[PDB]
Amino acid sequence: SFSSLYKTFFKRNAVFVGTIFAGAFVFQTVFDTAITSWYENHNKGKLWKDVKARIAA
Amino acid sequence: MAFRKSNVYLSLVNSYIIDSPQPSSINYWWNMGSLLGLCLVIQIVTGIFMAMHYSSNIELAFSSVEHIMRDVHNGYILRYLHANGASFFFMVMFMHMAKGLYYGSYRSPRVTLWNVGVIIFILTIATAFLGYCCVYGQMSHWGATVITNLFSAIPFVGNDIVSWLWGGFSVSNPTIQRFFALHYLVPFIIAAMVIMHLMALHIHGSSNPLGITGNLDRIPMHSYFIFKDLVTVFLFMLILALFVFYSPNTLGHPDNYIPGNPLVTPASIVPEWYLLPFYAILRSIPDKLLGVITMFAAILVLLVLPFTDRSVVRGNTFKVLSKFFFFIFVFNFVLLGQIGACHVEVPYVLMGQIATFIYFAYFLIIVPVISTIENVLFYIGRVNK
Amino acid sequence: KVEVNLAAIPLGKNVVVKWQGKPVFIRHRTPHEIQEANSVDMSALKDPQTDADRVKDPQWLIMLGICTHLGCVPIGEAGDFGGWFCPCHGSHYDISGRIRKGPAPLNLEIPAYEFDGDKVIVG
Amino acid sequence: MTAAEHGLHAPAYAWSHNGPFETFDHASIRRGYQVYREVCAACHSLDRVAWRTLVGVSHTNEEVRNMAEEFEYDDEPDEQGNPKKRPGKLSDYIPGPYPNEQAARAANQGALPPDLSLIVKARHGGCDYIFSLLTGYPDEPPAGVALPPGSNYNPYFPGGSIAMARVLFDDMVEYEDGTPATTSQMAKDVTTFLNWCAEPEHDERKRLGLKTVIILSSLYLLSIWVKKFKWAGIKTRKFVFNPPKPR
Amino acid sequence: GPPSGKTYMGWWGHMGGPKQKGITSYAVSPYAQKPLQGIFHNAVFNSFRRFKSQFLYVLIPAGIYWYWWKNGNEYNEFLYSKAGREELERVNV
Amino acid sequence: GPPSGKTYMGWWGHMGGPKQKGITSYAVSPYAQKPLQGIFHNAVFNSFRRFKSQFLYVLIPAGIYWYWWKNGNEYNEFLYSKAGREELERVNV
Amino acid sequence: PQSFTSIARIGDYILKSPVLSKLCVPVANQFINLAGYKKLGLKFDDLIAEENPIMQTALRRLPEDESYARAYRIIRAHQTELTHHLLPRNEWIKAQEDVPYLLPYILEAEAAAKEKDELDNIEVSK
Ligand SMILES: CCCCCCCCCCCCCCCC(=O)OC[C@H](COP(=O)([O-])OCC[N+](C)(C)C)OC(=O)CCCCCCCCCCCCCCC
Ligand code: HEC
Ligand code: HEM
Ligand code: HEM
Ligand code: FES
Repeated sequence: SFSSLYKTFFKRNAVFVGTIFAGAFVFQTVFDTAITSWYENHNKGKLWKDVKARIAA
Repeated sequence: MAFRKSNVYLSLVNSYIIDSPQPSSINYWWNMGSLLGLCLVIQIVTGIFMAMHYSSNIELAFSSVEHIMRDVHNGYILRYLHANGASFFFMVMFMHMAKGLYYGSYRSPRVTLWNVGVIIFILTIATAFLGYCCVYGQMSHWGATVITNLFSAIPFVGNDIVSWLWGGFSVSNPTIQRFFALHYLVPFIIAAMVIMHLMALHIHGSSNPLGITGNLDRIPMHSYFIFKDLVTVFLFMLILALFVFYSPNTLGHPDNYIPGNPLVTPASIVPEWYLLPFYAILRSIPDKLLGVITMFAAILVLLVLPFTDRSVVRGNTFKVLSKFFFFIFVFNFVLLGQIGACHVEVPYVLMGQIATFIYFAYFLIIVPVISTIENVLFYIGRVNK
Repeated sequence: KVEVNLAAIPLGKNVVVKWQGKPVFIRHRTPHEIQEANSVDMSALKDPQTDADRVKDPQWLIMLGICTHLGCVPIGEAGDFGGWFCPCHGSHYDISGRIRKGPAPLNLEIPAYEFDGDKVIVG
Repeated sequence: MTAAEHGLHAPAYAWSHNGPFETFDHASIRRGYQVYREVCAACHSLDRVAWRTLVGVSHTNEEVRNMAEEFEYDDEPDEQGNPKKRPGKLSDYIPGPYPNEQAARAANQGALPPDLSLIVKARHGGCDYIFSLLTGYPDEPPAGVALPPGSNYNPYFPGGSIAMARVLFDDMVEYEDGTPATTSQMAKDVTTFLNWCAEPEHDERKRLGLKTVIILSSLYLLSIWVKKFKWAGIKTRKFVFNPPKPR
Repeated sequence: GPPSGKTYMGWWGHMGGPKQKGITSYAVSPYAQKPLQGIFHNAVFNSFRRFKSQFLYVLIPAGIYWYWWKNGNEYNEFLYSKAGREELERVNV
Repeated sequence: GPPSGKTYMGWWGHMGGPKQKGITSYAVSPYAQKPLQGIFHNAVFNSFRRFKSQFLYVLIPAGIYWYWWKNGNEYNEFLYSKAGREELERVNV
Repeated sequence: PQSFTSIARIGDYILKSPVLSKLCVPVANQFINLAGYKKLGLKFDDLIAEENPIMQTALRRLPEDESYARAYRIIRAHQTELTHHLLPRNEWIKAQEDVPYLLPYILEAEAAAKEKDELDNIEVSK
């Protein structure tokens, strides 16, 4: 159904640019969340949350 | 006709960017000019957004740069972007100049283009020097002291010119505020000179790596070289992002994080790395007047190259000896920079003098003789007699 | 042009100030140091000058603190000659401040100064 | 110059933050502030670090407030125009031990101890230099070193003769977490803390660098595809040449 | 407006080249093409052809200048060592 | 270069005005003339002609706004005096 | 910038001497083979930079079949170097095909311009 796919998303340029901006919004939120999660999980034990949990325990 | 052609300003943007006929055969070395424009936009924008927080007094210069690095939100981003983008500005500028030296872009139509380019090179060197002295670290103060004490070698009015540049009796508060006003001003002279560069480019078009005429096969610049330049724009941004976010102080000297102390010599006074070949050509000559005259001649000997390139084909694409000596010139330039980074010691003095002589013998001796010999070989290899 | 009072500087001491961004010290020399300064043959000097040519007041030795090799600060009253010792490359100067041993080509430069009784105006 | 005038180059220690995906060990930052306050605060200053930057790095808010209250700064003068002192707060800066450079040089044999705020970025070698300089004080200087009075030997210092005595001996700081404070452990902790004072942005900088490298590399590869897509129509061009009839 | 001087480039229609006859150009639509065609063949073979053609010009000056800089650096490290201070004072004074 | 739009000014030679026949210009050299000829006659007579034709358009509205401003200034100075405080509080409240 | 009459003078002196011919002609043949312009389908007189009035004169005076063939070789070299390949080995310009075809027109226009300059700067012997 590439005809329906093209006719929905890539035929009108307004729908194309609006789709790109909606994807950019979702990608900004999702990408920053995933990068901060991967970075904090890669450095587990060195963060101030972990040092704070150690001092509390 | 179209509105992109009929309008007053869109005809300029069209005839420079959208319909500008480039030859079809140019390569990724022709992307460095657009990359230099990108470097200039990066430098001017990050410079304004740090000038909103920088204070040019001699008690507040280093403290205000550290205020940018600590208190300003994303101010470390702006400062490392400005500094490493100046290093990348000079990298891409050396690539632009070297591809001009290689592909013969200085010859008969484009002598005005080459000379306006040399003027931009001088102004960009001056901007980088004043902006390095604006930080007022240890290398900033002492680099300012050395390079402005160079002008006390002029025998008539040397002390007058020196005490006019300093604003006093050493490098001080009026010197640093002078340098900040000039470092704000001179990039707009660079932007006007870039518009003059684009005029001199537009009246005759680009060259191509073959050296032959490009009027036969041409392509409009939009939709081909726009994306062909977008490739190198994203590659330049990727390498600059690496050097800003992961190795931000690699291209900087570590002595600039000492505050500017006039009573302590830091035991190796060395400017930023892109001025180091000219610093070596300075220190090669054992006289203060002839040394600064030789440094200005090192910047100004590129103006001799249109009239010493005796070749009849343009560009070293099809020339064996010219290719070999061009890369001998390039690695001599790298040797000259590494020599100027070094101290003034025994093998280094003689190596710097020999490398300075090779630098000046490339334009003045090597290029006319090699191009004449290649003219004769090109004739007699195919003329049967 | 600055003025330094020579009243609170006792005999046998140094005083190091900054002036126009350059270090400058004043010494109240002993007569032993004066005789030792005028008691060196100029053949021992790569840049030979005399104490009468290098100070105006033999009691008050005034000179700039720039070591003439590359611009370091010689340490106060240190070295092997009784003078000043640049520790960057090992330069020595006597109490008259002339170069004997070291990579320095010239002596320690004397600034311009005049006297007003018990004070000095350097400039 | 000579090797003694260059100083010995410090070897590359496997620091916890070296490497592009790494973060400061913030517990090592807390231990390093303890060894700064208990040892290095008697001669060295930290004139660029506000108290409010330590909150969320090595201590908490009510934990930094007590130290800031322990120090005393200048206030706005009272109604009669007399000078007045004030217990410090989070906006104030970490105070130095000496009122001025002349008093510092009077207390330290004529040599001025530098402010330690940027000295990890102000010296070649960086963290490795600070660590080797603190740990590698030889008990005896090598045979024939002409040493001045009051100057100690350190090979990693340029010149060999440093004016700072060896100040880090074993168990001179009781750590809070029971970490065994030897000499090299305290030197590693102050090097991590001084590196945080130099680059307080380090963790967020490498985080945004990860985001930026991924986004820009993806844009680069996407742009290579889009470039070759637009240039297919020219890169696959075919010129043929039938010579014209002579007229 | 005013006319400018004789340039060696016109615009679209009067570029100022030779008259062209008999030269016939064929192109296809990129939308009907494969981009990234031949990139694994060119990446290991055409790139090797370009490297075989143009590496002596870039590598023999690199070899000369790097051997020169390495030899000068080793001579400096010999000179400011303890074993070569006699030669150091001889070549400095 | 590329052509711009249709403008209403050409250059020297092709200005865009109509065709001219029969209009004949005469101009003698300034080096044969008298500059500062007639400056005293035109200083007192031509200047009075220009001022007489063009001063009502500039002097009736200036007089209107200056009389309005003077009247408002006098009313304000009366209001914030002692004689007009009743009218002041009346028109203020 | 170097006049073509001077290149012809020096090259004719090298070719007319039996020692200089057998010493320098193989050096030039290997130089031309290393130069690699034949692998793009170019003869050498396509490589001369045309942006000067002597070369514009010679290119105006070229006959039309050589003009159309030179146009095709230039466009073919542009497309070949665009694709970052070379021409196939049967499409390389052969050695006997690499004849100087523009050279008599260049040398004639050069002699005409030199004679015109010499007559512009004469001094009549009176
Ligand atoms: C004052 C003016 C200064 C000016 C000098 C400033 C310093 C130098 C700036 C960077 C070097 C710029 C070189 C540009 C020259 C160039 O474009 O090279 C192209 C050549 C050959 O390409 P071509 O001649 O166009 O041939 C292609 C077509 N054929 C015939 C094959 C069919 O392709 C090659 O042979 C490969 C060349 C690739 C060059 C890469 C950089 C090499 C040098 C690096 C030096 C710095 C690195 C060490 C730093 C510590
Ligand atoms: C007491 C007095 C101390 C204490 C407790 C510490 N330091 Fe150190 N320090 C000191 C002086 C007088 C000097 C100046 C010496 C000189 O001028 O060479 C220094 C020097 C440093 C340096 C700079 C070394 C250099 O310039 O290469 C660093 C870095 C340094 N000091 C760090 C440091 C650290 C991390 C400490 C932790 C407890 C420390 N010092 C203690 C005086 C004193
Ligand atoms: C031509 C482009 C420019 C170049 C090449 C350039 C170069 C430099 C360099 C090398 C530095 C020192 C950076 C460091 O080491 O920290 C610097 C500093 C600075 N520049 Fe620029 N600059 C440019 C444009 C501008 C402009 C236009 C402004 C002002 C609006 C500006 C404002 C500053 C400021 C404020 C500093 C102070 C220190 C800092 O914050 O980095 N720059 N410049
Ligand atoms: C701020 C700096 C500069 C900018 C923005 C700039 C911009 C450009 C641009 C966009 C081009 C056309 C694209 C290209 O050919 O690469 C160009 C061409 C050129 N520039 Fe620059 N330039 C700069 C500095 C210089 C310098 C320092 C020189 C050398 C002296 C120089 C010499 C040339 C030459 C010779 C050309 C023609 C190249 C050719 O067409 O073959 N430019 N410049
Ligand atoms: S600078 Fe004084 S000894 Fe070299």
